[PDB]
Amino acid sequence: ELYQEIKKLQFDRNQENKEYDNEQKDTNLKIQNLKERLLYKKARAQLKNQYKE
Amino acid sequence: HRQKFSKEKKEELEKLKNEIAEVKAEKEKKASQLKNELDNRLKQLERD
Repeated sequence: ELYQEIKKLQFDRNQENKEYDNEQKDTNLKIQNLKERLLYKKARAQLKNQYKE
Repeated sequence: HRQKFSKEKKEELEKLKNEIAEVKAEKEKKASQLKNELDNRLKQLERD
């Protein structure tokens, strides 16, 4: 019983590490993309307002 | 790791979304302010 639960536990550890890396990378990418979208919106806002000026 | 990092990044993303919304708001507010500046200049010069 203990060996079988150990095996399942090891596999759970392996998969969960997979998802940890995946979520970490993905959410960093999303933060970067949100920052870039803020950048572009600031760019359009400021340029259009400059041309209003 | 999952919980800490995910909450960190969710809060950062909310920060970014609020910044973007306020940036669009600034776009439109600058539009209005600059149009008002133009109108005030034109009207004062017209009265002159």
